[PDB]
Amino acid sequence: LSDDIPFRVNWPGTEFSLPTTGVLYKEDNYVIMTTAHKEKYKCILPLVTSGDEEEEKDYKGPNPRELLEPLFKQSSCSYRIESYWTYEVCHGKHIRQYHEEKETGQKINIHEYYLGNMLSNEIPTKNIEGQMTPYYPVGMGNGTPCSLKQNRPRSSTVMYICHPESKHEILSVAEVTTCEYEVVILTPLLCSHPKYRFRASPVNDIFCQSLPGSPFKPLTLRQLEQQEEIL
Amino acid sequence: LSDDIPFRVNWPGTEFSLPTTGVLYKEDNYVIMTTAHKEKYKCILPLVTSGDEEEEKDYKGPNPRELLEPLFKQSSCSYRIESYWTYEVCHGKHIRQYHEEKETGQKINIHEYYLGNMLSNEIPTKNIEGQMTPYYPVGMGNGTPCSLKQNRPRSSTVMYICHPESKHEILSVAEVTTCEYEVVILTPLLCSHPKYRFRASPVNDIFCQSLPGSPFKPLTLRQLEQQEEILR
Amino acid sequence: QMQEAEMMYQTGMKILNGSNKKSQKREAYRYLQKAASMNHTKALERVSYALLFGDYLPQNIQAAREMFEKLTEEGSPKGQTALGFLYASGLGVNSSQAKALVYYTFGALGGNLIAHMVLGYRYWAGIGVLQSCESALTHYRLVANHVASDISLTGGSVVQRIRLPDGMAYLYGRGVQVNYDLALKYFQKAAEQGWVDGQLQLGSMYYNGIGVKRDYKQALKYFNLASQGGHILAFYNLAQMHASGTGVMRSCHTAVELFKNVCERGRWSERLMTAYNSYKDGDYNAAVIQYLLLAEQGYEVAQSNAAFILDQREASIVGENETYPRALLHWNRAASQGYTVARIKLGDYHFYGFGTDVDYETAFIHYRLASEQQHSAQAMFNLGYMHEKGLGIKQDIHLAKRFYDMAAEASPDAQVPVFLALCKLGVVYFLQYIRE
Amino acid sequence: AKRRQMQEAEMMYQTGMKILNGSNKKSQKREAYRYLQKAASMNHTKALERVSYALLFGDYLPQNIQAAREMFEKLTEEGSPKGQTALGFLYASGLGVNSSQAKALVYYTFGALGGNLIAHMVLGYRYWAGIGVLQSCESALTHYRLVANHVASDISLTGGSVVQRIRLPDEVLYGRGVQVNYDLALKYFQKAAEQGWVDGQLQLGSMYYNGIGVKRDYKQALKYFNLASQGGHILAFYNLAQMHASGTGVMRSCHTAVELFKNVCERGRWSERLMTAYNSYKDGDYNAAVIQYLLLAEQGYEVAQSNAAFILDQREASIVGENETYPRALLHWNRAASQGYTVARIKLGDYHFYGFGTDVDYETAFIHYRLASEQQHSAQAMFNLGYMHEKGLGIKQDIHLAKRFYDMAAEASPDAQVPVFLALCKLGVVYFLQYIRE
Amino acid sequence: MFRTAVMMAASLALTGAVVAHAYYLKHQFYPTVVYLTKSSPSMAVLYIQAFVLVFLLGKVMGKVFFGQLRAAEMEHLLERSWYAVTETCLAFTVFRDDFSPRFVALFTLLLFLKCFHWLAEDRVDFMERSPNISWLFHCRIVSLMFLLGILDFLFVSHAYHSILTRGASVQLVFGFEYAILMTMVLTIFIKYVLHSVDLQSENPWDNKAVYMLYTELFTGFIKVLLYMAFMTIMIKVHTFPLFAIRPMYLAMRQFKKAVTDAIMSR
Amino acid sequence: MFRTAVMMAASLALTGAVVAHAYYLKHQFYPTVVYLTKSSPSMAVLYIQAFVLVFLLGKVMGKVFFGQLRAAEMEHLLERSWYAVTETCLAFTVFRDDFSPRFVALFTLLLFLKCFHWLAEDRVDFMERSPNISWLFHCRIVSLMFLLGILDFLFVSHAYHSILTRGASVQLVFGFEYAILMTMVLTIFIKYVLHSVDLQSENPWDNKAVYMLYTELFTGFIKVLLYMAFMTIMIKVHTFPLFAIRPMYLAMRQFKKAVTDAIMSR
Ligand SMILES: *[C@@H]1O[C@H](CO)[C@@H](O[C@@H]2O[C@H](CO)[C@@H](O[C@H]3O[C@H](CO[C@H]4O[C@H](CO[C@H]5O[C@H](CO)[C@@H](O)[C@H](O)[C@@H]5O)[C@@H](O)[C@H](O[C@H]5O[C@H](CO)[C@@H](O)[C@H](O)[C@@H]5O)[C@@H]4O)[C@@H](O[C@H]4O[C@H](CO)[C@@H](O)[C@H](O)[C@@H]4O)[C@H](O)[C@@H]3O)[C@H](O)[C@H]2NC(C)=O)[C@H](O)[C@H]1NC(C)=O
Ligand SMILES: *[C@@H]1O[C@H](CO)[C@@H](O)[C@H](O)[C@H]1NC(C)=O
Ligand SMILES: *[C@@H]1O[C@H](CO)[C@@H](O)[C@H](O)[C@H]1NC(C)=O
Ligand SMILES: *[C@@H]1O[C@H](CO)[C@@H](O)[C@H](O)[C@H]1NC(C)=O
Ligand SMILES: *[C@@H]1O[C@H](CO)[C@@H](O)[C@H](O)[C@H]1NC(C)=O
Ligand SMILES: *[C@@H]1O[C@H](CO)[C@@H](O)[C@H](O)[C@H]1NC(C)=O
Ligand SMILES: *[C@@H]1O[C@H](CO)[C@@H](O)[C@H](O)[C@H]1NC(C)=O
Repeated sequence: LSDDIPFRVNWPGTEFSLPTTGVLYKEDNYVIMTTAHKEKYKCILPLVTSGDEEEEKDYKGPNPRELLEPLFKQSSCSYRIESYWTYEVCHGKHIRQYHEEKETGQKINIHEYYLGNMLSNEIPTKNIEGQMTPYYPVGMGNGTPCSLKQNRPRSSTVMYICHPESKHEILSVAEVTTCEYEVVILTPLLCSHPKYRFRASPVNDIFCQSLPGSPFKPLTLRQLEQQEEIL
Repeated sequence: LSDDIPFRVNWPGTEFSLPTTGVLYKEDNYVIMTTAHKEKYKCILPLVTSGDEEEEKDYKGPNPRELLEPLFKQSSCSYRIESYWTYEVCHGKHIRQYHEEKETGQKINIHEYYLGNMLSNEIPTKNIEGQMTPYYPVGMGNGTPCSLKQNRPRSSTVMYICHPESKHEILSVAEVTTCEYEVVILTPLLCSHPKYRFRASPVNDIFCQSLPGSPFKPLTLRQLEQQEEILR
Repeated sequence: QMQEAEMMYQTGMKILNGSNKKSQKREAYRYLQKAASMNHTKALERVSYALLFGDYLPQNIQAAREMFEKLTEEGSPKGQTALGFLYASGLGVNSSQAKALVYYTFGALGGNLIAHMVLGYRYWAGIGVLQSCESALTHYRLVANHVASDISLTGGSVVQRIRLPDGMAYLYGRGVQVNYDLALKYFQKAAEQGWVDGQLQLGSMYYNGIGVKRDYKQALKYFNLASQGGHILAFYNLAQMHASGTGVMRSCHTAVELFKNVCERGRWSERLMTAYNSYKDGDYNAAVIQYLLLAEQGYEVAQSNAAFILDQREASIVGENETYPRALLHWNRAASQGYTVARIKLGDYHFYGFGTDVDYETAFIHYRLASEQQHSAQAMFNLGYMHEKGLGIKQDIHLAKRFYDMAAEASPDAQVPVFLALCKLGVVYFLQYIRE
Repeated sequence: AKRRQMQEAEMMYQTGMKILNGSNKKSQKREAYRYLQKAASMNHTKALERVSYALLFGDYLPQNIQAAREMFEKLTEEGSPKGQTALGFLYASGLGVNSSQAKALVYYTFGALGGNLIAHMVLGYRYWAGIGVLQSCESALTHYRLVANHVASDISLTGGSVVQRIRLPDEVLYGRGVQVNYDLALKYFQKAAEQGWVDGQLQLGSMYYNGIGVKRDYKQALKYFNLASQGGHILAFYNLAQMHASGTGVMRSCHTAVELFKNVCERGRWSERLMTAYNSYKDGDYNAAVIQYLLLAEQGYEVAQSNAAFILDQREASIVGENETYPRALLHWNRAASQGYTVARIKLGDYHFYGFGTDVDYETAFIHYRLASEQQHSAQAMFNLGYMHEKGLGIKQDIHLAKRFYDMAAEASPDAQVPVFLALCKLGVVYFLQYIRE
Repeated sequence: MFRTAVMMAASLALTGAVVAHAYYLKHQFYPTVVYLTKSSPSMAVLYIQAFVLVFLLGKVMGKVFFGQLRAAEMEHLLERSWYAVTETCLAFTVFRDDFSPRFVALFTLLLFLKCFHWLAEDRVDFMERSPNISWLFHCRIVSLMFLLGILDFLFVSHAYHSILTRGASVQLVFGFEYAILMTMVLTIFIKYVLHSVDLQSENPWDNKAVYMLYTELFTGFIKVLLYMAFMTIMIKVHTFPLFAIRPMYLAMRQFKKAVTDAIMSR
Repeated sequence: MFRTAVMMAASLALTGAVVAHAYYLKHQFYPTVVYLTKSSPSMAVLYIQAFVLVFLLGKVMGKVFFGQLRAAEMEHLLERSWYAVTETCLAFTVFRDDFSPRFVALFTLLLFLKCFHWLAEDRVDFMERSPNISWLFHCRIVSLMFLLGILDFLFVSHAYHSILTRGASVQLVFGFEYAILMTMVLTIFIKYVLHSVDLQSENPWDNKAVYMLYTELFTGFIKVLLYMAFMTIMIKVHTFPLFAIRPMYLAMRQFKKAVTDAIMSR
């Protein structure tokens, strides 16, 4: 029932005009209010729609291909630890997965596989954690042959998702078919474009007016706010 | 040797001259010290003497009664509660020892006992809690007769010992003999006179010279210094 | 004329406190209603908080809301809270979260700890507001302080969390709670071997002397009381260490859930039996309403319990076309708090199409989140079947084969279904091999 | 060859440390100590400390102060944080070295800069009781919090293994509901066990021998609950101290902050040394049962201060001179006095009374008994108070206030009735004889 | 009396040894006495010393108040003492008064007083058939019968006032024991009065002796009824005493011998 | 027998009823079978129904392989099955392998194989003195013997691979039992070959008895060696077997009845 709709109550004071842009504010939706210390408040709410995409999405920047160029040139790679295998992922060079077999004392066996090698108006959108978000797909293959596919080189696609606290790490590992896997990578630079930014619903603000004879906002959250400040 | 003499660590740096006033500094009681990060410190120690009293005790202040007259004329006096009794002392006026018995509903009996009324090159000194401190007494007598001694009227001695934070409070009450009493009062005033101030032992400072190639302040202490004040 | 109402309310309170009998409780409730007939506030709210829930008075939702109107016009600190509760989950009234927000915030304005708990929970897990750290943490501390105030004195009554469907985030610290755990389990094993009387041989048990095992489990329950009391004290203390700045560095995301655990145990969590008892003898119309308050407060157990009894369409207030969306809502809330079975229930919700449209991709992602995080063979087998028949994504065999194998060694009881499934898969493969 | 010698020393010390970590046998500990001695022969500083704190305290090696000292100068000129602490301890307690307090303070501070913990605890206590320095809040506050952080951090992981404070001269704002539930459950369990089927004198004969099966796991439950309740209370103290010091909730209050910090520090990890000393006083080895106690007394314990004073009292310890064993016991008696111990104040009075250590002084022993009677209600203190009043020791001889002091000695405790009765009869007899002689 | 002196010397040596052993550990007065009180062998040896001193004092008192025993009431006194000691031990163990150095002496004093009362009763019985008794013995027995009775009454008043000002405790039973002792003292006084009549008349008196015996029997029956009434109040409060039944049986036997004697005389 | 069909129908109805009930409680395939496995009143039904179905399948197989029972081997088969079932239950509880519904099917298959081997031995015993045997019976016997040999070889190969790959487990005893059955089938094959050789010629063969005696002696020696090796293997590892003692006694009796008879004859 639309859990992800945000709200926030503010106290603009006594005299205030309902904004027109964005959401619309009516008058019959008003609510009588009284506090424990006999303060009379008159509060109003908007219609919770937050529909359409009239955010004036103007982007004069180029395509996101140049954004990931420094990652390719840097050649600094991260790793990911799984239950058995170790998926080592690099952008621009290859994607390799291996499992270490530590023999007793002298040698260490290696079981290394090769995922692949690298020698439109509606942007595609994938569902991650139940949420719809755009992503930029890439295509590469020419990996180690698989007997299940009759000596067919593997192919995989790298997924790009933004996160402000990401360090080019791997979120999860999944496969679409035998010898056909998919790698999810969190890059913090791709979302700078408004189209590629994280799909966050804009906040819808509720103002609750304070009529004269009472202060602009109620009296207990004062001492609550100094208390939270000195703790 | 004891738990009286205090010490303080000082870091003057590299250049420092041994003071010839106060404690005495000799060149034999030095220690070369190396800390964890390989800085060298030359720490010199003061001689633990703390002797004599050549503090130039020369003050032209008023008489001892001058600092006591305003307190006696204040007419605002304190109380104290004991296990059974409650000794109320009113400086310059009288001391009342009593206990209020609360009968079941109507009577409130007060068992009053009267402690009295009012109508030298070496200052005498008294020991409290193992520390020897000079005071100012108030001789006083002619209380209520004490029946154990064929009705000799009681006596009481008012003991004055100052304390920088004070509210004219009673620290202790004593019974040196039956029906002869000794009560003490702590006030922040009378030790402006030369002798009745608490005898603080001089703080024997120790200096840790910083040899060349090392900072005048160790790094761990340097960070702990601002750590305390930001956490203050 | 108010003195008579005060006397009646005092008599009802005395009857309720001195006697826990059902008839005495009913008489006290009737006296409280008589006192509230002249609009006396305290007994009015006392009968209000049970009349709506039931198991004390008949459940009259519409009269409850009409009463709550004037209760809130008076300025009752606890009247705002339940009215916002009712308006939140669409209980007998159209649902909208903004008026519920203002009502809840003015209840917490008046000092109601239920309302501070509510504000802290809905700010923490971003429902009705934007997700944040500071506000939820502050509102949670404002209730947890009083929680320990009750725990340190009364002893902190221990309640048994029952489910009707039945950094440093690994343990939120170590040490003291671990040794509480070993102490409790040593006490349990001691009491259990104390009950043993198989080597009696005309003695020991004293020929059905029940008067020794009753005290044994009574002492066990009292030690349980003490041990979980110490557990809660320790957890609040580590929450305050992790909270402000000290011991370990500033860490909101490993402090708020510890605070929430401390508040969750608390004293409000006695309505759990008041609702489970109501459910156990019919009375399915009171279970969802007593559970909804605790599921607005944020209880994972209450969230899953209310959702389970809604999923089987026995709630009578909600329309039968609305029970499925609400149950989906509350199961998703239980999923947000990490309750495993809610994830598989949500996946089936997206799978057979309960409430929401049939969409296999969503079902697959809930099944996968249930699989690799909680290591649950149920949803994982379900997604193995997804690969097996080929819904949503491409069709093959070897994938589903290896997840069936991992289901085989994942849980000891999963020996037989995967075997049947593998037999069916092998039969299909052999028929295809025959067809090839 | 220096690198090869260092590698061999490292291998030998690592083997000894592994033996110590994996084996708790006394012979194994002694063999490991011999190995660490071999490692200290070629100046392995880690092994140097690990064998100096065992050849000075004498816990796993035969004790010898002199060798410990001669290797302590080198452990300090290299700059160890754990050789400056023990050198400061030696200089503070006059142990085999010229006594001095300034040197002790500078060594303790330079142990504090090197990151040592015991130097921080020692400096905190000596800033808190005003020994050797100016009594202060802030300095003791910092040097106590720096160990409080560490101890709370290690307790939040491992739980902080329990230690009970046994007393040689005696044996030889939250948490009410939890404790009342605990001991009420304990009494219910006890009466459950005693009801049984006559768990003691049963039918018996040749005994059933079915096995008790209840004592050991019950004792484990008690001890683990003790550890966890101590943990809960020590984090409670830490939280309350931070609340009192940072100013949040309660405005900065000095005394309570340092007080709860002290009470937090004392229950730390080093306190297993308490058992280490007492198990060496049994078996009859005082010369290592006074050093392991003198150090813990310097740290700030009151149990260690009373035990070190009680060992030094009876002239048992042989390292300290017989010419100084009483003043070096009077120091610890005074220290355990100011920290609130009855027997400490009474024995301080006795020392000033008989003229032990210092000259005879009736007046101040009088004052000490008065303090031990009024502040802490000690029966014996006020008993000897009445005795001093009776024969006019220190002040004028009076015959009535003595009777009052004896009588309320009788009222204050139920164990003083026999000596007070006998002494009161003696009082009456001498009063009657004096009256008859008049 | 060489053996008694040797035993007393050995007991004195033992208590001297224990106090020296105590004083060597704790060199001061108060810890010495408190350790002597606390430790079990020390209180036991002091209990033996107290018992020996009490036995010597009782022998001295018997020598002073009685010129020579008749060698025929020693077994009767021993049996009564054994019964009284058993009753006192049962009362102490039932009241749960615990072993303290304040109530054991009360039981010892009560046993000594009971022995003295039994000796006084035997002396009066012997004097009832004594044809040659000096005035000195008659004047000294009355003095002992009066002083002991006065002391018993004073102790009874002290205990009764303490119990009333405190409440129901074990001292009530001691009060009842002292009341029985006071009744015995009254009976001894009546016996002296009866002997006075026999002493002054050189002719037997049948009616006077019968009346005196009936009055003594009635007084004893009243005392027995009072003791039974006091005993019966211990059931509703506290618990079953499981003691003081042998004296009740003896009291009932005396009451029956009184009723039967009165019936036969009538 | 119609009663057996009625019992099978009742078992099928009971299984269908409990499965339908479990389906009614939990609506999905996975949760409706965990309830079946872990709960007692539903899990107890299934393996009884499995045993009934196994018995029906065995009867059907015997009906196809054998034209009609002679009503003489039924009691012997029942006794052998009772002994083998007791042995299997004892071995099932001795090793502490817990109750798992995956190893019971192997024990049931082993019991079916043992029953088939006993029936084959009884049929060879009858065929020894059978003067009118058609080619169909011989072909069926040969096919059954070949199938049993192939199954025993496959079982032994699996057991040997499990023993060498996993380690010491319960599969070693199963492999030993498979080897014992394989020896019993080699003996039956030798007896059938000797009987066919005698039957092909219209004259008795004196060397046939000697060859049969030598084969019986060799089989008894092999069985004794296998039993001794099994005893040593069970003594060394795991715990005390306390089983396979009656079969060891039977093997020793066969070895004696071979060796002593050969010694007496030769
Ligand atoms: C917890 O708190 C409770 C408070 O309620 C404590 O209760 C105690 O209660 C008892 C009552 O049973 C109190 O005992 C006595 O109380 C009064 C007052 O007596 C006190 O004062 C006596 C005065 O004597 C001297 O007083 C002057 C002081 O300046 C002298 O100058 C003067 O010359 C005089 O000599 C004092 O003598 C006495 O101490 C002892 O002194 C004599 C001499 O040595 C002893 O023999 C006595 O035995 C006595 O113990 C007390 O300090 C008293 O009433 C008096 O006055 C009334 C007036 O009508 C007379 O009728 C009466 O006869 C008597 O003369 C009582 O009779 C009683 O004896 C006791 O004081 C309370 N204790 C405290 C500490 O308050 C309870 O003990 C506490 N529990 C604890 C601490 O564990
Ligand atoms: C007060 O009580 C009366 C009862 O007579 C009721 O009619 C009235 O509505 C109440 N007041 C409010 C504000 O509801
Ligand atoms: C709730 O709101 C809806 C839409 O605004 C309206 O149709 C309905 O009548 C309302 N119900 C109530 C009880 O106010
Ligand atoms: C629920 O509401 C909508 C309105 O048409 C629809 O799905 C259905 O008719 C309603 N359900 C019932 C049971 O009427
Ligand atoms: C340090 O090691 C050397 C190497 O043998 C040794 O000679 C020297 O004595 C050691 N230092 C001291 C102070 O003993
Ligand atoms: C310490 O004192 C003793 C006693 O006089 C003296 O012999 C010794 O030299 C002193 N120590 C130092 C380092 O001077
Ligand atoms: C301690 O003092 C005594 C007192 O004169 C003196 O003999 C010496 O300095 C010390 N005693 C001994 C035995 O050395």
